[PDB]
Amino acid sequence: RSVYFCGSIRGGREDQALYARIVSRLRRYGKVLTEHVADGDQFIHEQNLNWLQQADVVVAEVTQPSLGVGYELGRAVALGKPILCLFRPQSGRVLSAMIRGAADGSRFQVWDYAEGEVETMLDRYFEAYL
Amino acid sequence: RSVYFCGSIRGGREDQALYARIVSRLRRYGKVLTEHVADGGDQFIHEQNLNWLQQADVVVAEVTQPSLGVGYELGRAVALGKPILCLFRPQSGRVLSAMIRGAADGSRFQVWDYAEGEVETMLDRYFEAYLV
Ligand SMILES: CC(C)CCNc1ncnc2c1ncn2[C@@H]1O[C@H](COP(=O)(O)O)[C@@H](O)[C@H]1O
Ligand SMILES: CC(C)CCNc1ncnc2c1ncn2[C@@H]1O[C@H](COP(=O)(O)O)[C@@H](O)[C@H]1O
Repeated sequence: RSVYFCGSIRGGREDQALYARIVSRLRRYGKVLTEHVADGDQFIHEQNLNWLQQADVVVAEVTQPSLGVGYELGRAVALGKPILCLFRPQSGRVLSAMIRGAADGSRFQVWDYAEGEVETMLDRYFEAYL
Repeated sequence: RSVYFCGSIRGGREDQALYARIVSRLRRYGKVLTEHVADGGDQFIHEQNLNWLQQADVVVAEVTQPSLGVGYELGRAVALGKPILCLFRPQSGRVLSAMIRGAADGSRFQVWDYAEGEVETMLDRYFEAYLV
């Protein structure tokens, strides 16, 4: 019922519009805790960690390399959160071996998708596992 | 005694020469588990690195170039309780991730801004006086 969404901010805002589409679709399946990703660092880290601790599921869009997104994934793994990572191969980038290599059973999943299918992919995951 | 160094790879290799200098200087204070950063499959890479991280006495990360892997390593290392030094170079023109700078917490997670010419003496100082 509570969803933590990860997406690049200071790693770059190229995929901002897509993050907005992702958040909007995630709302059907839960309370999105991290709305800001779509739209004082001490405060932000604490606020977000509190949100992460209370989240039922963690969704990250991992196309744009980001320290913060990586960090949220690492903390989430260590909190035993179920994780879905969405990556876009058409971008031409190669996903971090630490994110792709983190894939493990149902608990940590990395999904490759084409941009126009992001909502359908989210529907697929939540129907199947949530 | 053993040190785990994090540096961007697939996030980009812009700062590779700085990674080489850091690894070089870290070899004065312990064995570096992750020297390859300064130069199987993703599953193997992840497991190998995670095993090294779990046994590391200290984690050092250069955090100027944004990187999923580096972030991930810092997240896993925080949960494990490993002492962390992050090195950020502001002359890059970048603003460091709020989740990295905000993670700073006493002796267990430090975030140091550095000028590129002083990076070695910064590492000397950390191991001399800022490492519990
Ligand atoms: C008061 C604000 C909304 C300030 C703006 N700053 C932020 N606010 C909320 N979450 C953030 C902020 N910066 C980074 N994050 C989190 O860290 C991730 C982005 O990391 P990055 O900035 O290193 O690329 C996102 O998934 C966010 O959840
Ligand atoms: C064909 C390649 C580019 C292979 C690189 N494969 C790798 N080998 C060893 N460690 C890695 C590798 N990729 C990521 N890492 C680790 O994760 C961090 C870099 O992640 P990044 O690729 O998301 O920037 C570094 O601190 C490394 O310790």
